[PDB]
Amino acid sequence: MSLLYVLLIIPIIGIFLISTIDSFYFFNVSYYKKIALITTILNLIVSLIIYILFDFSNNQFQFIQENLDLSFYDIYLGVDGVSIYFVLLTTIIMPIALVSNWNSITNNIKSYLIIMLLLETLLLAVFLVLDVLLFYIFFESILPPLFILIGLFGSSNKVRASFYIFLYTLLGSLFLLLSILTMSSIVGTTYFDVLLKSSFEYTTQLFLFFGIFIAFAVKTPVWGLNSWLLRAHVESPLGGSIVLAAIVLKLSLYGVFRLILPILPQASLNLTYIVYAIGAITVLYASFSTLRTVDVKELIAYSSVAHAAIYLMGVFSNTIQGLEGAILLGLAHGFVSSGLFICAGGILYDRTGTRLIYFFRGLTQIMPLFSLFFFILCLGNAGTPLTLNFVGEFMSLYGTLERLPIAGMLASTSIIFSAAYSIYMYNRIAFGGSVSLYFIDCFRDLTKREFFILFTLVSFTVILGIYPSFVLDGLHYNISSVVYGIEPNASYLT
Amino acid sequence: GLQHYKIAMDPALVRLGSMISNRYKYFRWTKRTALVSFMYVVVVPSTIGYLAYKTDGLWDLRAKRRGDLISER
Amino acid sequence: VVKLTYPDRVSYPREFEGGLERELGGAGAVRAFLCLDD
Amino acid sequence: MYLSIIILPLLGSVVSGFFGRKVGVSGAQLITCSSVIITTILSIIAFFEVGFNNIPVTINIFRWIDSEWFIINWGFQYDSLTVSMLIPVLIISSLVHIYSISYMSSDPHNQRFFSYLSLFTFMMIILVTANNYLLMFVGWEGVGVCSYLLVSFWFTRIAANQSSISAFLTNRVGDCFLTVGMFAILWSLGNLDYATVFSLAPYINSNVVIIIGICLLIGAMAKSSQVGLHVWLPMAMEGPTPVSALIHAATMVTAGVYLLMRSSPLIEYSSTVLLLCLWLGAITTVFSSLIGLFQQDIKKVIAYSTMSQLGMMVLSIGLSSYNIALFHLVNHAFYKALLFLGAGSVIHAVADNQDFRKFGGLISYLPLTYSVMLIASLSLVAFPFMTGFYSKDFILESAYGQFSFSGVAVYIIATIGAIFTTLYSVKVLYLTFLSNPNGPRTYYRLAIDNFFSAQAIKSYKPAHEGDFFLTLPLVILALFSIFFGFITKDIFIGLGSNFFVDNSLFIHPIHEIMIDTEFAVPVLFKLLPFIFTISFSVIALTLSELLSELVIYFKFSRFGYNIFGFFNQRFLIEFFYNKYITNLILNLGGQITKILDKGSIELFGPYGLERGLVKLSKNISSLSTSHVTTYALYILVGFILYLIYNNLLLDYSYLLLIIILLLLLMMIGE
Amino acid sequence: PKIPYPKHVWSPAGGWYAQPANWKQNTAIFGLVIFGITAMVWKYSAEHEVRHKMPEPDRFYPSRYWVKQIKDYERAQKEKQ
Amino acid sequence: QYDPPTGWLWGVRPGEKYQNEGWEGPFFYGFWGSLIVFAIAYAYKPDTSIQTWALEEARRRLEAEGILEDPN
Amino acid sequence: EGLQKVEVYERIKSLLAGFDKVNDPNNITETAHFANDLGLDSLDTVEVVMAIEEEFSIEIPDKDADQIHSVDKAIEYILRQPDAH
Amino acid sequence: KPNITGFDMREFLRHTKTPTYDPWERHEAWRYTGRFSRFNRFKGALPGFGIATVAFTAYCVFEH
Amino acid sequence: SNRQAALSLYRRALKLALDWTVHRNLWRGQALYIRSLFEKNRNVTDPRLQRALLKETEKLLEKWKHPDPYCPPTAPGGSKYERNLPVPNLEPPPPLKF
Ligand SMILES: *P(=O)(O)OCC(C)(C)[C@H](O)C(=O)NCCC(=O)NCCSC(=O)CCCCCCCCCCCCC
Ligand SMILES: CCCCCCCCCCCCO[C@@H]1O[C@H](CO)[C@@H](O[C@H]2O[C@H](CO)[C@@H](O)[C@H](O)[C@H]2O)[C@H](O)[C@H]1O
Ligand SMILES: CCCCCCCCCCCCO[C@@H]1O[C@H](CO)[C@@H](O[C@H]2O[C@H](CO)[C@@H](O)[C@H](O)[C@H]2O)[C@H](O)[C@H]1O
Ligand SMILES: CCCCCCCCCCCCO[C@@H]1O[C@H](CO)[C@@H](O[C@H]2O[C@H](CO)[C@@H](O)[C@H](O)[C@H]2O)[C@H](O)[C@H]1O
Ligand SMILES: CCCCCCCCCCCCO[C@@H]1O[C@H](CO)[C@@H](O[C@H]2O[C@H](CO)[C@@H](O)[C@H](O)[C@H]2O)[C@H](O)[C@H]1O
Repeated sequence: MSLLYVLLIIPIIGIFLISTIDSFYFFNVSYYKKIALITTILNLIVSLIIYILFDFSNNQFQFIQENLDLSFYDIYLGVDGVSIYFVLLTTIIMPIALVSNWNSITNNIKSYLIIMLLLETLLLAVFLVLDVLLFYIFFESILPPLFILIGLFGSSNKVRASFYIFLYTLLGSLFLLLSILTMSSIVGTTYFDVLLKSSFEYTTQLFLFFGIFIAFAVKTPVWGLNSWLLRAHVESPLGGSIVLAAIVLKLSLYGVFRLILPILPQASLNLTYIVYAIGAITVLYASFSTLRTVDVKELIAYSSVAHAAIYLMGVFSNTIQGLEGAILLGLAHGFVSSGLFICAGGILYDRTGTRLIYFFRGLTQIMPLFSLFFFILCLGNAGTPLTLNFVGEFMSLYGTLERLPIAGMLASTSIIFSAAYSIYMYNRIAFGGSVSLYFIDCFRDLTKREFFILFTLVSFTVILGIYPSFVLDGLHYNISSVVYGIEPNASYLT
Repeated sequence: GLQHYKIAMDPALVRLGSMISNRYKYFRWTKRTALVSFMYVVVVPSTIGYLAYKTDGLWDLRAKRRGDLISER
Repeated sequence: VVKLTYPDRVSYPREFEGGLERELGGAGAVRAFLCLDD
Repeated sequence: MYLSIIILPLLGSVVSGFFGRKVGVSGAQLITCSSVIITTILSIIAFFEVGFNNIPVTINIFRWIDSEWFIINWGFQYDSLTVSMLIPVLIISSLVHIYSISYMSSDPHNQRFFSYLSLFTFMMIILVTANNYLLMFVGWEGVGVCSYLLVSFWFTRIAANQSSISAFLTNRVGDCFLTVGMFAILWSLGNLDYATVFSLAPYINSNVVIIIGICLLIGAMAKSSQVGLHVWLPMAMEGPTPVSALIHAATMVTAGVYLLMRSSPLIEYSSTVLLLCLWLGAITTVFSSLIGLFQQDIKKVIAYSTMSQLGMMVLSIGLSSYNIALFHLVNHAFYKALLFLGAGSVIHAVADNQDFRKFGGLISYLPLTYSVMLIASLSLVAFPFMTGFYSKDFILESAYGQFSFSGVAVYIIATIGAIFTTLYSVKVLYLTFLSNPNGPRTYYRLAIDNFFSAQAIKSYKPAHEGDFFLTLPLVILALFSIFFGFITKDIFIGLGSNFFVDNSLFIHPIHEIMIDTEFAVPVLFKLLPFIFTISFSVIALTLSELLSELVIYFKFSRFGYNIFGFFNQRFLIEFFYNKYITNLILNLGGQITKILDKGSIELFGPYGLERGLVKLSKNISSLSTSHVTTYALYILVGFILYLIYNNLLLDYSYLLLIIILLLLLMMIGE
Repeated sequence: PKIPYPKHVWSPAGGWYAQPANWKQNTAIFGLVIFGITAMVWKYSAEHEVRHKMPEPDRFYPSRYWVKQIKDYERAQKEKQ
Repeated sequence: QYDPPTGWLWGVRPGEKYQNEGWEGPFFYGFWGSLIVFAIAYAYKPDTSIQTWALEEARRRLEAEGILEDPN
Repeated sequence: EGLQKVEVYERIKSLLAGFDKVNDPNNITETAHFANDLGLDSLDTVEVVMAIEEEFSIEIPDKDADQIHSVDKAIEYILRQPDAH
Repeated sequence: KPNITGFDMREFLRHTKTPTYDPWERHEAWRYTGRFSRFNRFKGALPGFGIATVAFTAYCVFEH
Repeated sequence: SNRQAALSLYRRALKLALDWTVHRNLWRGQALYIRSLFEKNRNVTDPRLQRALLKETEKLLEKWKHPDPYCPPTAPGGSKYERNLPVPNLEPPPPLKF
């Protein structure tokens, strides 16, 4: 078998072992939790093996398997530079997502581990599939496990939060399905190699655009359609929050490099001013209302909306720099949003049972290790240099300015507004006076568990900020394939 | 779930946080809420979108030197 | 009040041999004063 | 060696911050101070290396950002302008470190403080040694993060947390415009390296240079605290005094000036920005000279004095004499640091009181401090033959030396701004040392007079001078404040000096005004600032000492009541910023959250579809009464509607109207 | 007078008045590792600094003694007649 | 009069020791161990980037011009 | 370490001694009363507490200033303040 | 026209002087005497001037 | 009521005098004048006029208020206020595991 199918079977094998260990011993929950964690590490070791062998300048899909047997629906796995880093991000997060929530679950622990081990397979598949209906199949197979993750292990407003995520994601994704079905009808298959050769008529493209963008606008999400995230992320367990922000919010970002940039170019060009108008508005409104949010975990969720808008305008720039910056800002968001969710949902909520910023003040005085990491993750949310978040924003913002200058000029105001809320949240929890008086007893500082996942996430954010060429050298040639345009003296060569 | 440390939960702040959470259940359509909603959701995006269309492809700065014009169109 | 009563320049602009046009970037670059109007 | 100047302050910061427990207060102080002393010595050598020999030094380590047409390296260039900046940056950083051992001795957290000091020095080195605009931006942001960390050092105090928000966010506004300006450079030339941008500058579209120059200038207001974005600099006086001596009055404030001086080979090709630089400079000098004369805090006055000198350098930049602005920049960081370290010394002696209204006498109690601050105040007013004489007085005669309306205008404006500088210099030196004691006897009760019987062993505390780690910096900076201007006047002023002939400071032959400033300017205007300083100083001394009633008459008149409160409240710029910009943004956030996100977006969305559909579904579900007689009638009804539709050839749209009518009829109750 | 503080709080920077009794030994050890680290970056500088103009033979320029580009130049220039 | 250094790292009081919760084994040996082994392997990964390929051709075109000197 | 009773008393004794509205410098003790022992008006005592406020560089709120009607009550208040010089 | 309070600002400024009699006169007399007399405050306002003036005259007499 | 109120206004009007007149000698003459104006009204009894003279004083304290009144350094509004505020809870954390 191939090496991309080993990525999928290992999390499935872990599901089987958790389900059968009680049949060999009444077994401890600690034994269930070591199985799930060792299983996620092995997937991460395979994924690092794949990256060692990967060819950074190859236009053919790699690590494929000769099917040679065709059915109505068949799984085709391959890897290109555009997808390798999304796979790696999924395989670094899932181990931390389990470790972060190691003590906080308490009840239904096997069910919790099985859903995450199942989510890892489904989110890994969505990057590995070489068809657009298979992309849709896994881009939407994650909705039943996430409905039950929030309902079983979520917070107080969990029932409504889980109904919002499922119904919005189901509704938005059913307009994508209509567009995909139309392309398959006109071409006869959704396999990428055959679909990317095909050129659609402008009118077909302009209606295929209306339907892929409606799906992506709901799943980005844009400002007037972001209600599900404000509920889903907050009421979700800590581990579910880490997956939904770092990995699920990136499915729409990676879906533009497949469903829009290569097959609907004329539509993307003539409609970019609509995208940029929306993206600009969701940069401003999201940021203004992130300043006045009183739930800390919902202040981290709102921050994600503003960042997704910068990377959405980057994917619509028709520029090499804004396209690579969009992937860098999505990788950067994956580490930093994970840390800020760990701080809000996994350290404060663990010690106080509250998420209201009214109750927190002067936390640096009694918890100096938490405040150090919390400061670094707030600076990265603010796009400070020396973090990968700055590189992605700069390249995403430059391609936005080069495409349509005015919108990138409004979008550049994210430098003042992301800074505003990030420091304001920081000064109100870590600083802002002496330790609050609402704390009856003293709180312990970071545990060796809390410290080492925060340190690991910060380490990826800073090291990749210094030397982004670790990710940039892989995307160059493959990004080169999604640009639409010619130059008058460089084209049509004889 | 896990026992948390003791917090002097202020009844006033707890009911305020409850108020913010259930607030939508009481939104009405008034002359005022429509005016704010129409401004934010229609007018500002339509103004930003209109300028986006009018200035689209209007300027390019690459390699433009003296004697050349920034304006493409 | 300054715009009403402020001095005129007291010395003629300083004149360069050839306008230094080579040393300032060639014909395609701005140069210094060279036997022009004032 | 060159890359070791960069590395040493960084290592001392890491030991003091992440390993303070192992080294302790003493070990942190020793490693932090010694590393920056060593770096200072290596930098004095590099001045002889690079500048006196005209040998620029280039070192590239690895690439930072690699894309199409974008190649930005972790690379460093040492030229004449780089080593010129490094000397005040590293001399003042070294001395403030040594100073801070005495000033912050009683504070609990010394390792964290000294770590932030070394972190600031590292970032300031990165800002002046970079090859490109994007690595210079790392130092720019880094210095901002370090100023936030040092303004908010005492996090328990809320005032400090407000003032650090001001410093952080008012500098992010400048950062937005530099980011736009660097985008313009990449968009026009393809790379933002200095050699690239300056080699190609003479040929770029003249309007493209306008866009870059304006963006570079707007970013320069925030850091150089020019009038448009200056509100943060006086609030940064919340942090401890040694922070205000290095970061807020001798190094970070100058970065905006360095940005324009470095970008001289580019902004020289746009005279439009040069007028804006010039008028920007003249406004800030009178804007801040007037404010400082009506302040009651000593630190607030010395913070508003710094912004009056930063306005002087920006005036010189727009005057197109960059060597003059660089000369003022280096000379100012010696005597502005002196006045702050001297003010910090009197705050230490008088029980942390910072108000002039409670200081008096003290001249006999703090003799060294008074003389040293007299050293600093004479160069601040540019008394003849002081260090500040050769820098500030050449900016004035160069403004009149450019025989233009704008130049004569700024000469008049700046001369008036100099008058108010002399006024608040007397205020500081008179009310703190020369006036009758205005504070409690505790600062002035000695043991030579017996006020006690059974407690003679302790409890006098009579405003004494500090120890060796405090006085030593003050003596050294005094010697600089007397002689450094003379000893370096040729390196910077010169007449045809070739110190910056590696294109570090490019003046275009069209903008040269040096020869007219030497010969054309009349002796009256050349000498005019001197008479004003000597005349006002004596006038303000009499009105403060001999005739003290007259100022009471002015402030007790309704005219002077408004004029005193207008300048004390800093032109009400803080007032209009909170009320119409800061609070406006917080209302806008609330309206979006309350009326849109939690309002109409849920009403014209999931919540309105929920409550609408549940109402509809209850009505249709109430048609089902389990009566066979009524169900039979329904089948006939649904039969006839099918017969009418497929026999009357009705337009299909007529059907859809029926369904929408029917559905909305079940939407209405009763 | 020193502030009362909680003694269970662990900080990497020491906390409120932290000086160990081994402070001198630890400070000595950190000094050597600083000296060793700064010795590697120096040898990097010597082999990677780039100059487009060499110094004069009799003119004070202490870089002459450790940078390879200059040392290659001055040794080559020390071969004539 | 500096105070003794204090505090409980990981919240472990001066009496007892850190108790291994369970995650520590795999996370230190497997998660981090894989990254060091990935880091050492990445050094010997051959460079298949487009630029190392494009620089060498670009030099051979500019060497055919006075812009870049050729070793031949 | 902090303020002592003898130190605060010597300073307030010299404060009231230099005030011409006290009936006699002799009968100013630690337990002296402003109204009758020292014979001070309702406004002279307000001036007195202002002088005490100046001496120790502290602030006396209106709630606390009304309580200060004797020397001993003043001595206690200054020692109840960890902010006096 | 006059306010109910006896406050007049013209009369207020008239009393902005050193009063002839003051109940607090002796409590404040230390701030204008001794180290704080007019001469003592400005005795050393120019620290090095006296030493420098005579020293500079010694250098100034170089004709002989 | 109506007494500590008039004594608060007496202390307040003496602080506003020292705030505008920085020199203590000069404020001393001003201080004797404001006393004379309180001592001129020590026989007002009826509350109709008693409270009018407090209401009109409060106007003159606002009319002549200082833009930056003096605050002692450790006082609220002062420079060293809340500078190294101690933790309000020095007891070790209760023994809970997270
Ligand atoms: P003792 O108990 O004997 O007396 C205390 C008082 C006076 C409170 C008595 O109890 C009493 O008689 N109460 C009645 C109070 C009353 O109605 N009148 C007393 C005077 S109140 C007042 O304000 C008088 C006028 C003062 C005007 C000057 C003050 C304001 C000046 C402006 C500000 C300062 C200059 C810038
Ligand atoms: C398409 C459908 C949606 C798919 C979404 C993914 C759902 C995944 C669910 C995981 C499988 C069910 O998980 C199952 O939970 C039940 C809880 O009653 C456990 O069952 C046991 O739980 C605990 C274990 O101590 C016992 O107290 C309880 O008495 C017993 O029933 C099973 O051992 C576990 O395997
Ligand atoms: C960095 C982000 C922003 C970059 C994108 C914005 C660039 C803005 C460029 C503005 C100038 C564009 O190009 C400019 O257009 C104006 C008209 O508007 C024209 O301006 C022209 O006006 C008159 C006629 O009225 C002409 O006689 C004159 O020669 C010229 O000044 C020129 O064509 C050019 O000077
Ligand atoms: C673009 C427009 C929108 C796209 C589609 C999105 C539609 C989302 C609609 C979801 C509506 C909410 O769905 C409904 O929420 C209520 C909560 O109020 C839930 O009700 C539940 O929560 C309440 C909260 O008090 C509890 O008493 C109890 O757990 C249960 O009754 C319902 O079980 C759920 O069906
Ligand atoms: C950025 C915006 C994106 C929007 C995307 C599409 C969102 C869904 C569109 C339709 C939403 C439903 O819209 C909603 O429908 C129901 C109809 O019963 C109404 O709901 C309400 O009607 C009236 C208020 O007018 C109430 O008295 C009644 O109790 C309630 O049913 C609301 O008047 C309407 O706001």
